[PDB]
Amino acid sequence: SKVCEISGKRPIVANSIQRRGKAKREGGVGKKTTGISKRRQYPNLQKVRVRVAGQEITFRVAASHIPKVYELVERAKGLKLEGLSPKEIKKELLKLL
Amino acid sequence: MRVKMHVKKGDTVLVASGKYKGRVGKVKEVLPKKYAVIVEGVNIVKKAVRVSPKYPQGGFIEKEAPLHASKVRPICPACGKPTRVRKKFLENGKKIRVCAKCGGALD
Amino acid sequence: MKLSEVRKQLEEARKLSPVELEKLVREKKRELMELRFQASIGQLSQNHKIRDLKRQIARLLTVLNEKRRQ
Amino acid sequence: MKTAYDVILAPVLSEKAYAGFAEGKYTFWVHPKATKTEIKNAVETAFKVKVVKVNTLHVRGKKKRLGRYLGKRPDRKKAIVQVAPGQKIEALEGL
RNA sequence: AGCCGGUAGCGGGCGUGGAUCCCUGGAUGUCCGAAUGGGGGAACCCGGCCGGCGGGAACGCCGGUCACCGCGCGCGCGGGGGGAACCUGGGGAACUGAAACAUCUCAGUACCCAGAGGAGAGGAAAGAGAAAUCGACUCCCUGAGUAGCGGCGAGCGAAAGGGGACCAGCCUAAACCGUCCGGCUUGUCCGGGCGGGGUCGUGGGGCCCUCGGACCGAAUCCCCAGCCUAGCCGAAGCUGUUGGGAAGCAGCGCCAGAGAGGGUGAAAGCCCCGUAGGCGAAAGGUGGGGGGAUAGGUGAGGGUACCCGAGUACCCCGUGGUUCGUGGAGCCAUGGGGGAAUCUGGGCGGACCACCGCCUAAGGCUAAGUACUCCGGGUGACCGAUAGCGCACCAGUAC
RNA sequence: GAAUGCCGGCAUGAGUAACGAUAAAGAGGGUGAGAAUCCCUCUCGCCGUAAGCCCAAGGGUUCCUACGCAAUGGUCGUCAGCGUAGGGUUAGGCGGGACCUAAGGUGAAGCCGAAAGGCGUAGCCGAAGGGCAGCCGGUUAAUAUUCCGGCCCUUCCCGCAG
RNA sequence: CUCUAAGCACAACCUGCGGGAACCCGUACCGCAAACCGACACAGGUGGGCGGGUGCAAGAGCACUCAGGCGCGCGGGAGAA
Ligand SMILES: [Mg+2]
Ligand SMILES: [Mg+2]
Ligand SMILES: [Mg+2]
Ligand SMILES: [Mg+2]
Ligand SMILES: [Mg+2]
Ligand SMILES: [Mg+2]
Ligand SMILES: [Mg+2]
Ligand SMILES: [Mg+2]
Ligand SMILES: [Mg+2]
Ligand SMILES: [Mg+2]
Ligand SMILES: [Mg+2]
Ligand SMILES: [Mg+2]
Ligand SMILES: [Mg+2]
Ligand SMILES: [Mg+2]
Ligand SMILES: [Mg+2]
Ligand SMILES: [Mg+2]
Ligand SMILES: [Mg+2]
Ligand SMILES: [Mg+2]
Ligand SMILES: [Mg+2]
Ligand SMILES: [Mg+2]
Ligand SMILES: [Mg+2]
Ligand SMILES: [Mg+2]
Ligand SMILES: [Mg+2]
Ligand SMILES: [Mg+2]
Ligand SMILES: [Mg+2]
Ligand SMILES: [Mg+2]
Ligand SMILES: [Mg+2]
Ligand SMILES: [Mg+2]
Ligand SMILES: [Mg+2]
Ligand SMILES: [Mg+2]
Ligand SMILES: [Mg+2]
Ligand SMILES: [Mg+2]
Ligand SMILES: [Mg+2]
Ligand SMILES: [Mg+2]
Ligand SMILES: [Mg+2]
Ligand SMILES: [Mg+2]
Ligand SMILES: [Mg+2]
Ligand SMILES: [Mg+2]
Ligand SMILES: [Mg+2]
Ligand SMILES: [Mg+2]
Ligand SMILES: [Mg+2]
Ligand SMILES: [Mg+2]
Ligand SMILES: [Mg+2]
Ligand SMILES: [Mg+2]
Ligand SMILES: [Mg+2]
Ligand SMILES: [Mg+2]
Ligand SMILES: [Mg+2]
Ligand SMILES: [Mg+2]
Ligand SMILES: [Mg+2]
Ligand SMILES: [Mg+2]
Ligand SMILES: [Mg+2]
Ligand SMILES: [Mg+2]
Ligand SMILES: [Mg+2]
Ligand SMILES: [Mg+2]
Ligand SMILES: [Mg+2]
Ligand SMILES: [Mg+2]
Ligand SMILES: [Mg+2]
Ligand SMILES: [Mg+2]
Ligand SMILES: [Mg+2]
Ligand SMILES: [Mg+2]
Ligand SMILES: [Mg+2]
Ligand SMILES: [Mg+2]
Ligand SMILES: [Mg+2]
Ligand SMILES: [Mg+2]
Ligand SMILES: [Mg+2]
Ligand SMILES: [Mg+2]
Ligand SMILES: [Mg+2]
Ligand SMILES: [Mg+2]
Ligand SMILES: [Mg+2]
Ligand SMILES: [Mg+2]
Ligand SMILES: [Mg+2]
Ligand SMILES: [Mg+2]
Ligand SMILES: [Mg+2]
Ligand SMILES: [Mg+2]
Ligand SMILES: [Mg+2]
Ligand SMILES: [Mg+2]
Ligand SMILES: [Mg+2]
Ligand SMILES: [Mg+2]
Ligand SMILES: [Mg+2]
Ligand SMILES: [Mg+2]
Ligand SMILES: [Mg+2]
Ligand SMILES: [Mg+2]
Ligand SMILES: [Mg+2]
Ligand SMILES: [Mg+2]
Ligand SMILES: [Mg+2]
Ligand SMILES: [Mg+2]
Ligand SMILES: [Mg+2]
Ligand SMILES: [Mg+2]
Ligand SMILES: [Mg+2]
Ligand SMILES: [Mg+2]
Ligand SMILES: [Mg+2]
Ligand SMILES: [Mg+2]
Ligand SMILES: [Mg+2]
Ligand SMILES: [Mg+2]
Ligand SMILES: [Mg+2]
Ligand SMILES: [Mg+2]
Ligand SMILES: [Mg+2]
Ligand SMILES: [Mg+2]
Ligand SMILES: [Mg+2]
Ligand SMILES: [Mg+2]
Ligand SMILES: [Mg+2]
Ligand SMILES: [Mg+2]
Ligand SMILES: [Mg+2]
Ligand SMILES: [Mg+2]
Ligand SMILES: [Mg+2]
Ligand SMILES: [Mg+2]
Ligand SMILES: [Mg+2]
Ligand SMILES: [Mg+2]
Ligand SMILES: [Mg+2]
Ligand SMILES: [Mg+2]
Ligand SMILES: [Mg+2]
Ligand SMILES: [Mg+2]
Ligand SMILES: [Mg+2]
Ligand SMILES: [Mg+2]
Ligand SMILES: [Mg+2]
Ligand SMILES: [Mg+2]
Ligand SMILES: [Mg+2]
Ligand SMILES: [Mg+2]
Ligand SMILES: [Mg+2]
Ligand SMILES: [Mg+2]
Ligand SMILES: [Mg+2]
Ligand SMILES: [Mg+2]
Ligand SMILES: [Mg+2]
Ligand SMILES: [Mg+2]
Ligand SMILES: [Mg+2]
Ligand SMILES: [Mg+2]
Ligand SMILES: [Mg+2]
Ligand SMILES: [Mg+2]
Ligand SMILES: [Mg+2]
Ligand SMILES: [Mg+2]
Ligand SMILES: [Mg+2]
Ligand SMILES: [Mg+2]
Ligand SMILES: [Mg+2]
Ligand SMILES: [Mg+2]
Ligand SMILES: [Mg+2]
Ligand SMILES: [Mg+2]
Ligand SMILES: [Mg+2]
Ligand SMILES: [Mg+2]
Ligand SMILES: [Mg+2]
Ligand SMILES: [Mg+2]
Ligand SMILES: [Mg+2]
Ligand SMILES: [Mg+2]
Ligand SMILES: [Mg+2]
Ligand SMILES: [Mg+2]
Ligand SMILES: [Mg+2]
Ligand SMILES: [Mg+2]
Ligand SMILES: [Mg+2]
Ligand SMILES: [Mg+2]
Ligand SMILES: [Mg+2]
Ligand SMILES: [Mg+2]
Ligand SMILES: [Mg+2]
Ligand SMILES: [Mg+2]
Ligand SMILES: [Mg+2]
Ligand SMILES: [Mg+2]
Ligand SMILES: [Mg+2]
Ligand SMILES: [Mg+2]
Ligand SMILES: [Mg+2]
Ligand SMILES: [Mg+2]
Ligand SMILES: [Mg+2]
Ligand SMILES: [Mg+2]
Ligand SMILES: [Mg+2]
Ligand SMILES: [Mg+2]
Ligand SMILES: [Mg+2]
Ligand SMILES: [Mg+2]
Ligand SMILES: [Mg+2]
Ligand SMILES: [Mg+2]
Ligand SMILES: [Mg+2]
Ligand SMILES: [Mg+2]
Ligand SMILES: [Mg+2]
Ligand SMILES: [Mg+2]
Ligand SMILES: [Mg+2]
Ligand SMILES: [Mg+2]
Ligand SMILES: [Mg+2]
Ligand SMILES: [Mg+2]
Ligand SMILES: [Mg+2]
Ligand SMILES: [Mg+2]
Ligand SMILES: [Mg+2]
Ligand SMILES: [Mg+2]
Ligand SMILES: [Mg+2]
Ligand SMILES: [Mg+2]
Ligand SMILES: [Mg+2]
Ligand SMILES: [Mg+2]
Ligand SMILES: [Mg+2]
Ligand SMILES: [Mg+2]
Ligand SMILES: [Mg+2]
Ligand SMILES: [Mg+2]
Ligand SMILES: [Mg+2]
Ligand SMILES: [Mg+2]
Ligand SMILES: [Mg+2]
Ligand SMILES: [Mg+2]
Ligand SMILES: [Mg+2]
Ligand SMILES: [Mg+2]
Ligand SMILES: [Mg+2]
Ligand SMILES: [Mg+2]
Ligand SMILES: [Zn+2]
Repeated sequence: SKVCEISGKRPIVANSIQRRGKAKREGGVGKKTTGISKRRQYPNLQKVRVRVAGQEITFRVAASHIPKVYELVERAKGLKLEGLSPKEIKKELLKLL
Repeated sequence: MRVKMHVKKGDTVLVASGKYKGRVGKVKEVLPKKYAVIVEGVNIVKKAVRVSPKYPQGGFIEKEAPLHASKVRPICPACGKPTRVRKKFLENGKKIRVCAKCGGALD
Repeated sequence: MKLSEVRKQLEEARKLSPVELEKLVREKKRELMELRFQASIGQLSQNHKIRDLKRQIARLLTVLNEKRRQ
Repeated sequence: MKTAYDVILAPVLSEKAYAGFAEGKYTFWVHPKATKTEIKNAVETAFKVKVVKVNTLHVRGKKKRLGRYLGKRPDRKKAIVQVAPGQKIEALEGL
């Protein structure tokens, strides 16, 4: 329940609408709303750990942008990264964003 | 910024209103705060005094009262007449008060 | 203290080195204390001298600060 | 700039401060922020003495009023310095 | 030409050798406070390093320096916090209304939070929507309580067009070219930097051939006017009488680009302060106007089919926004799933299809016209001490 | 002219209830404009596991002295915890800090959450717990393990010796 | 107190002696109360230590009393319900 490091996908607020009856299209009287309340639609975050310059870097990312983490690793080959902390390397990858 | 005074210690002035209308006297003191002047021998009040080292035996003393500055008009030391005041710029070029009847200096 | 004397204090003050200034303050600061003591026992009728010295010390230090700042 | 004459304000003028002159304990009003050690050096370079013992205390400002207006006198601090055997601070011997 | 604040008094001083006072720049600025050496029950306490002071090694004092986070090759720049309303964004009620109540209303209001700034947002069409048309955005008037939306109940409520205010348009990504750098799978390599090139919808750009060889011009910078922060000049009246007091009454005048208004012992154009009309800045702030520099801007055919912003368009699921509450429900936005193409590409014109048009998505910036009133000024068929701000008075006080 | 309306002023009840423990008073002397009520003496009564004395909290000059009596004091007042002024609180050893940790609090690393924020081993803060070196007497109107007297002890710096 | 590690072993530490050095804050007064919490000089509430003597079986109970402190901030009369 949080933010996509790559895409910025965030929790959003959506309504949960409750309906009774038969739609007009199927010969019915019509749909009546029997309830509306707020709820949240979370991004589908998963952990993505990749080794980069021999270091372990992990990403919190929406499943949709899971392959975008790898494209970063690929792009990260032209950078002199070795010796750095994972904190630093991750910042460097994210700068390729 | 500062109170406008058309009169100062101690040029000579005519009292043109009140109980001492027409008298002439020197400007003993100017009190810009109250916008009032003290004119010698004008507006004499009797004040009581307590028996003290200052005034043993005591009784009363005579004092000059302050006069509203508007009640007073400087006299021109040239032509000798009561006048309003103008200003004049010299070559210095300082400014001076001058008589409006003749071009007299008023200092 | 007199206007003309102020100007005169400043001219001669601006000719001192910082150390001379520092030394001069210390003495006038000492004289201030001497004044305060006599003020205490009611033996200073010329009390204006206190205000006067305070501003000398002020004017000195201002100049000491002048000397150092550019 | 900080000097000794900034630290020592005035001497304490009271029946109790006088009593100490006999035994070389002098009592000054000092600046409330000034340290014992600081007060030592100060009286020493001020009066050419040798300070052996310093006792300090704070004195609360007495609360006073002018009719409508309640207020407070400034907070003070006094110090009692003990000069070396045989020494004297003549200025305070005054009296 | 007086002055040492409200504040007189004691006791003493200053000023035409220009004080007090007013404006501008500067100096000093204990401690707390974002509070930032560390701690802490704010205004107290306790330290490291360098330098000084004392007889000074212990003790103490003085000066400087030392938090954390971000960005950039230990060092630099930045950040933090506050501000009456106004603004944007992220969250978001209920009473109440529906003469009960649940969809609906109140209302995206109150409020919370984050960010901005003298404004903020928005803004150079993947627009409008029928005009064979218009041409960024913002803001007022009108369109119009229309079209519509709605337990079609209570209620909710646009847009195009027209009249106006203001006016302005730009920078990149990609192709291709060059250069620095590193990778290991050795080069017609892949990649990351920087530079050049390029910016469009009559489609535009790259590359390849032929021909063609100074006008513009900033929103940046510099100078200046103008303005703000103290100020200055400013026409004309005397005598009598009543009265404590003339400005009243009487008599004889006078000024007026000034007869607004406040004062003076009462009711004054001409006594005072002003008013009409004029004058004024060494310094600091401003400077949208005037001038100047600079960045930046600029050809036409033919060929080629290299490029034109990706987990994106698009389709489906769940929602929100719109006048639209599931309705024939498009459009804009997007939490989940699936998942393209580069002009013979793609979105839109209210399901959908065809025909016919409009437009160029998935990068960024952009004055003015608009909002507010902590602050200064001007004006009231605004109050006049139970009124007017809670406070005309030492009030966010006493309590 | 009414809203048990609002703000203020002044009435009525009324010279009434009451004057806050039923431990209790009397006289003499003094002071002063004034005295049941202040000071002094004598007598009487009450507390005494307190109604005496010393610490901590809390209160914040109420302490001592001089001069006062408009108001405060349930009467009176010459008195006062009241008005005005002046004086008074002294530490290496007592208490706290320059020491330690407790619940808890905060919090490098790290984790979490629309924002605000929630957590979190180490560390840091946190005491009436651990730790640490002063006892008796005298002096002031008012301070005292603080000043003074006597006899003792602690840490830190430097030096000397082992 | 002890053990060692980097280090250092001209240092460093321990013991004895000497000289020097030793900062900041509290300290007044009330404190079972007329000075604290109860709008009051309010029969209420407030933690710790000291708390003598005699007698009653003991005791911090109870009566009296020491030291010390008080007679409680309206009084004088009368002698009904
Ligand atoms: Mg649902
Ligand atoms: Mg249907
Ligand atoms: Mg049908
Ligand atoms: Mg329905
Ligand atoms: Mg995984
Ligand atoms: Mg998806
Ligand atoms: Mg997928
Ligand atoms: Mg003038
Ligand atoms: Mg007259
Ligand atoms: Mg006459
Ligand atoms: Mg001049
Ligand atoms: Mg001066
Ligand atoms: Mg200074
Ligand atoms: Mg004495
Ligand atoms: Mg010395
Ligand atoms: Mg002390
Ligand atoms: Mg004061
Ligand atoms: Mg004054
Ligand atoms: Mg005098
Ligand atoms: Mg000048
Ligand atoms: Mg200034
Ligand atoms: Mg500070
Ligand atoms: Mg700090
Ligand atoms: Mg420091
Ligand atoms: Mg802090
Ligand atoms: Mg040092
Ligand atoms: Mg030193
Ligand atoms: Mg020092
Ligand atoms: Mg320092
Ligand atoms: Mg911020
Ligand atoms: Mg801010
Ligand atoms: Mg919003
Ligand atoms: Mg947000
Ligand atoms: Mg919302
Ligand atoms: Mg809610
Ligand atoms: Mg409701
Ligand atoms: Mg309502
Ligand atoms: Mg209604
Ligand atoms: Mg209803
Ligand atoms: Mg109803
Ligand atoms: Mg109901
Ligand atoms: Mg309802
Ligand atoms: Mg309503
Ligand atoms: Mg709504
Ligand atoms: Mg909002
Ligand atoms: Mg509001
Ligand atoms: Mg802010
Ligand atoms: Mg504006
Ligand atoms: Mg903007
Ligand atoms: Mg564009
Ligand atoms: Mg119409
Ligand atoms: Mg209907
Ligand atoms: Mg609505
Ligand atoms: Mg329009
Ligand atoms: Mg229009
Ligand atoms: Mg307009
Ligand atoms: Mg590349
Ligand atoms: Mg390359
Ligand atoms: Mg390249
Ligand atoms: Mg083309
Ligand atoms: Mg530009
Ligand atoms: Mg004039
Ligand atoms: Mg005039
Ligand atoms: Mg007459
Ligand atoms: Mg007349
Ligand atoms: Mg006439
Ligand atoms: Mg006019
Ligand atoms: Mg008029
Ligand atoms: Mg008028
Ligand atoms: Mg009158
Ligand atoms: Mg008239
Ligand atoms: Mg009239
Ligand atoms: Mg007039
Ligand atoms: Mg004009
Ligand atoms: Mg004018
Ligand atoms: Mg061409
Ligand atoms: Mg192509
Ligand atoms: Mg595009
Ligand atoms: Mg992208
Ligand atoms: Mg579509
Ligand atoms: Mg959808
Ligand atoms: Mg909806
Ligand atoms: Mg329908
Ligand atoms: Mg729809
Ligand atoms: Mg369509
Ligand atoms: Mg869509
Ligand atoms: Mg989606
Ligand atoms: Mg196609
Ligand atoms: Mg097409
Ligand atoms: Mg679309
Ligand atoms: Mg369309
Ligand atoms: Mg259609
Ligand atoms: Mg279109
Ligand atoms: Mg923008
Ligand atoms: Mg413009
Ligand atoms: Mg703007
Ligand atoms: Mg604007
Ligand atoms: Mg205003
Ligand atoms: Mg009026
Ligand atoms: Mg009133
Ligand atoms: Mg009022
Ligand atoms: Mg009245
Ligand atoms: Mg006001
Ligand atoms: Mg008040
Ligand atoms: Mg009626
Ligand atoms: Mg009633
Ligand atoms: Mg009634
Ligand atoms: Mg009744
Ligand atoms: Mg009433
Ligand atoms: Mg009434
Ligand atoms: Mg009432
Ligand atoms: Mg009433
Ligand atoms: Mg009555
Ligand atoms: Mg009776
Ligand atoms: Mg009765
Ligand atoms: Mg009765
Ligand atoms: Mg009662
Ligand atoms: Mg009775
Ligand atoms: Mg009683
Ligand atoms: Mg009684
Ligand atoms: Mg009883
Ligand atoms: Mg008696
Ligand atoms: Mg007697
Ligand atoms: Mg009495
Ligand atoms: Mg009496
Ligand atoms: Mg007595
Ligand atoms: Mg007993
Ligand atoms: Mg205390
Ligand atoms: Mg109290
Ligand atoms: Mg008092
Ligand atoms: Mg005492
Ligand atoms: Mg007292
Ligand atoms: Mg007393
Ligand atoms: Mg007395
Ligand atoms: Mg009285
Ligand atoms: Mg009386
Ligand atoms: Mg009196
Ligand atoms: Mg009373
Ligand atoms: Mg009384
Ligand atoms: Mg009472
Ligand atoms: Mg009385
Ligand atoms: Mg008396
Ligand atoms: Mg009392
Ligand atoms: Mg008193
Ligand atoms: Mg001692
Ligand atoms: Mg230390
Ligand atoms: Mg500690
Ligand atoms: Mg600790
Ligand atoms: Mg926490
Ligand atoms: Mg914040
Ligand atoms: Mg913890
Ligand atoms: Mg520590
Ligand atoms: Mg601690
Ligand atoms: Mg402790
Ligand atoms: Mg302890
Ligand atoms: Mg201790
Ligand atoms: Mg200690
Ligand atoms: Mg001992
Ligand atoms: Mg005592
Ligand atoms: Mg004492
Ligand atoms: Mg001793
Ligand atoms: Mg040895
Ligand atoms: Mg070794
Ligand atoms: Mg050993
Ligand atoms: Mg020793
Ligand atoms: Mg310290
Ligand atoms: Mg202290
Ligand atoms: Mg004490
Ligand atoms: Mg005591
Ligand atoms: Mg008592
Ligand atoms: Mg006691
Ligand atoms: Mg009890
Ligand atoms: Mg007790
Ligand atoms: Mg007691
Ligand atoms: Mg009560
Ligand atoms: Mg009480
Ligand atoms: Mg109450
Ligand atoms: Mg009370
Ligand atoms: Mg009582
Ligand atoms: Mg009681
Ligand atoms: Mg108890
Ligand atoms: Mg017993
Ligand atoms: Mg027996
Ligand atoms: Mg027994
Ligand atoms: Mg018994
Ligand atoms: Mg028994
Ligand atoms: Mg019992
Ligand atoms: Mg008992
Ligand atoms: Mg008993
Ligand atoms: Mg006994
Ligand atoms: Mg007794
Ligand atoms: Mg009694
Ligand atoms: Mg009694
Ligand atoms: Mg009877
Ligand atoms: Zn003349």
